Amino acid sequence: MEAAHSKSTEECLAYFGVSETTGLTPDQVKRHLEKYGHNELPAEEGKSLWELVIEQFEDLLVRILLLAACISFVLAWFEEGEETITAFVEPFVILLILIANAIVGVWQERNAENAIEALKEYEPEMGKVYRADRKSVQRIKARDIVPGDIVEVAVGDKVPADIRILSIKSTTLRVDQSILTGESVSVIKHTEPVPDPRAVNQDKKNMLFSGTNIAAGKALGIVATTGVSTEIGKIRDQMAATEQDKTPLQQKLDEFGEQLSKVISLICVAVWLINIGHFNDPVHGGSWIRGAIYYFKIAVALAVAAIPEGLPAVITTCLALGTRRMAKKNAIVRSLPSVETLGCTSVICSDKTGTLTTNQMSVCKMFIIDKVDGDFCSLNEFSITGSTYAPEGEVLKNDKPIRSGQFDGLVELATICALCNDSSLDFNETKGVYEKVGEATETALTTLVEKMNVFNTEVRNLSKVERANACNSVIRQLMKKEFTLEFSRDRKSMSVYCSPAKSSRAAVGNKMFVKGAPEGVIDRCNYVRVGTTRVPMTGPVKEKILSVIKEWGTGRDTLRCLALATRDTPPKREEMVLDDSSRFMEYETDLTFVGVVGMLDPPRKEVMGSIQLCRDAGIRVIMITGDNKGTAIAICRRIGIFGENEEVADRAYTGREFDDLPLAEQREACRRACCFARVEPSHKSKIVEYLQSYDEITAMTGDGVNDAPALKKAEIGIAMGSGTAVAKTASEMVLADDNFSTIVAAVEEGRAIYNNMKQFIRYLISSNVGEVVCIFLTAALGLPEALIPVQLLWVNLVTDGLPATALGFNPPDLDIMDRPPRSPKEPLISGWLFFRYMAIGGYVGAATVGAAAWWFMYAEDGPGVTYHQLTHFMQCTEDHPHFEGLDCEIFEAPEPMTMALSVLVTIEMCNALNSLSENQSLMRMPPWVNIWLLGSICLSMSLHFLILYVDPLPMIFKLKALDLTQWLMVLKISLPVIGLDEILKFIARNYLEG
Ligand SMILES: C/C=C(\C)C(=O)O[C@H]1C(C)=C2[C@H]([C@@H]1OC(=O)CCCCCCC)[C@@](C)(OC(C)=O)C[C@H](OC(=O)CCC)[C@@]1(O)[C@H]2OC(=O)[C@@]1(C)O
Ligand code: ALF
Ligand SMILES: [Mg+2]
Repeated sequence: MEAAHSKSTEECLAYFGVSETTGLTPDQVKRHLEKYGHNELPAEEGKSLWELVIEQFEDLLVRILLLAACISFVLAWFEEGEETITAFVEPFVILLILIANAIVGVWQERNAENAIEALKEYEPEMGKVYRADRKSVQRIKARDIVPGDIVEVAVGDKVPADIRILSIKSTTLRVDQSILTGESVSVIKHTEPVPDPRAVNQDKKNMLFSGTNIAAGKALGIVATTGVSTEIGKIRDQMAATEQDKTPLQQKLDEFGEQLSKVISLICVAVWLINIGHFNDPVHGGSWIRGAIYYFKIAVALAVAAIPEGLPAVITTCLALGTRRMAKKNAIVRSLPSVETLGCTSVICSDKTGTLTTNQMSVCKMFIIDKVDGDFCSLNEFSITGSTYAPEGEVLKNDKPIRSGQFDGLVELATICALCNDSSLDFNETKGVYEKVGEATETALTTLVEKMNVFNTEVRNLSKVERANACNSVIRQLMKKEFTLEFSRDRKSMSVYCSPAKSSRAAVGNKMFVKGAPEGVIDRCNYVRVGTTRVPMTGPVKEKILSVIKEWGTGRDTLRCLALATRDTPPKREEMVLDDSSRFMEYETDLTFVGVVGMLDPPRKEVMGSIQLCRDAGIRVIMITGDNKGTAIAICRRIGIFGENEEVADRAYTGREFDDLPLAEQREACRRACCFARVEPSHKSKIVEYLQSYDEITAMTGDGVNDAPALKKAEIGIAMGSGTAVAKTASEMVLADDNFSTIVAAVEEGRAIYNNMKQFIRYLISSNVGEVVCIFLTAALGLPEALIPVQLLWVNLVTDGLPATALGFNPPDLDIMDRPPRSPKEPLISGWLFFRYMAIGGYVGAATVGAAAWWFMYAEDGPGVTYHQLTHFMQCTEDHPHFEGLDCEIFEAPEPMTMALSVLVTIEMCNALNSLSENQSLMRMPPWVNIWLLGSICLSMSLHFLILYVDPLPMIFKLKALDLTQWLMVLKISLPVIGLDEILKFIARNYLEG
């Protein structure tokens, strides 16, 4: 029964047809269970050991490489016996890496916890229902509960289902709805309808929600909805499925691979319309099976030259290193691809409670009565330092530390805060911090008493355990708490009946201590306390009191104000009915106003500066909280999201106000407003979605269960170290430091990493560009196989795989955080940069094929085969009366292939120096700055010698150890690749933009 909150208790019972006293008949339970199902949250486990492997062979850059891998296995069988020394080497390596990289993508994806499983921890095992089966309450499985069931909940119990409250047995029902609102403050419930059908969870005060727990009291109700039809079920539903998309860099890679799949097929066709003028004369040298060998061996060698293999290993290497760095920075990363993204962040959606604030209620302002003289009334206002529950702070009178014992009004004020209090303070010796025991708004009073110390008790010598309730203990030694009249909705206050320590059972020195809402309490005050004296409550006095209440309860302050009063002449204990709470307000009449305490959940000390750093980095921060709009806007002004005098009429909406807006204006409000309050879990994820509709990478940070739907939907989910398990599992990153400043440092790392990532991406891609131009020449110009795909797999993975990672340690810019966020749709290769790598690509491709022809044309230790008689590389064994030369094995010699590969390696080592910077000369930008790059080139050149020395290495690669003769020509062809790119750099920074 949806919208049961808008209906009466009678209408809800009539909806399911069930008596409140008897409950559902066993037949009704049968029919309802078949209709609504079991009260369960369906578990999810899509990530298996099998499906993850299947996912690996789905990528476009993999299927092409896999397709070429299959072919390679076929074209390796067709081989003679003169060169069978290398039988199946190519099909092995091409499949080895395809598994070596696919086994990595699984190891960094299956290791993830289940947010839903953590969410189901809020599902109670059992539940108490009232069936027609028997009069006594049955304790059944919480899953066997059906809509319409009569359910009883008690204090400490975890709510089993979404319930429309029928009757409250206790005086009040206090409920902790932190999983839906993010606020652990006890919510007072009732059994009256909530007319608004569009009401949010914070408005449904007649509803009990599954997962939430009864903080205090006992009540009966009827089940509205079960399973995923519940509010916690909504949270569950928004955390399933492909929840997360692809990294903006991976989108660029997929864009590259998409065009690559179309151009590779284009080149293979291109080398077909040119090879026509030759079929006019046949040749009994080879049929279709022998004439197609050169057409498919170049089709698979083209993909190897194009696809930048080894890059997933380089990226993974670069990401793993950054994670270790940020872990020292106190940021724990759960998702590697999110590191990259974090940098491109433009908007940061932040939770308020627990994230921006300390989640510890603190009395920051309080005032008593100074002087009352006729129509004049002055107040002694005080301010308190400290943002936690620790007894560590100072009472300030106009920014001056003054003891509270000197003020008699503060003495009795602290007395009420200690006596009229069901909560207490405790020091967790394990965590080493002070924790609360009971209501947070009450522990704030306990902490206040300790801070004040109105009796000047020597507490600097006491331990942290004793310090917790030291000053509070002393106050208990003066007045003995007889009984307490608990809180009630009609009264909006609470009181305690106290008696002087050690006295007769017939004296008359008892007192009462009232605490509650300013409106109700002060109205029941007929007197005013000045220190220890008492004066009657008058007009000007009451106005002066209420004025400061309104100034503290609203505006820049906006604090939860509590009126504190005492009844100096309490009624006789014999004439007071304690079993009836309706008479408690009468007992709290003719009061004496003492003072008012103002409390708040204060922001963390380092938040304001952190947000400013984000603004300087061009990153806006939007608060999305389940708390009220009053405190939300107030905090925003404190931490600098809003100006102290800035108008925010259209820059701050509630979830209710946000839903009233047309869908067009909702989307615009996300770009305008920076504060959203009193929201549901679905609202947070909806705001994130709207921001993502503007092509914006958005970060979400929180600590509660209600944050999880937005933590997942956002690009970067950020959790707090002291946050919930549900929040951590749904986040990509966790702040072990619990500081917002950690996020800023992490973004700085994210930006710095990407710039280095952006470098070797360009470097490896440009490397693969030149390789394709090389293959394009040999297939078109007529030259034999200059480079085989077996060699290229060792170049792009080892030869170029090391300087690539070495470019991951490039020195970041000093203005890395003084520059606005980069565009998500920013191409890595465009403009003049595209012309550079195209010229380099055409250079590298010509430097390899050309060097291969150097062994034939401009040679010295090789044959003098001219350009004309080299095109017919095939017609040498079948054609001699027309073509007379030397040998036929010269075309497949291990010297022109080694000559071309040596050039390729040398250029890349030089191109890596040109990849250290984009538009800066090597003179102004010293290549010896990157120490890790120098040691990488030397290591790369060391393996280039190793593969030419140790005999089992140049065998499978078909290479010959080039002497110091042909090696000198390399420094005349490969070396001047610096100047080519240098000129392009000079023009780019002089005729475009420096
Ligand atoms: C690496 C191998 C190269 C040869 C390749 O095929 O990639 C092309 C192609 C897919 C693009 C091109 C390549 O185009 C060519 O270089 C022409 C090739 C055809 C001539 C045959 C040789 C004689 C990139 C590589 O070339 C530059 C270097 O000039 C740049 C860029 O790529 C990026 O920005 C990388 C994004 C991760 C892309 O234009 C990209 O397509 C677009 O979607 C982008 C935005 O991706
Ligand atoms: F802690 Al919140 F919205 F402020 F979940
Ligand atoms: Mg929170």
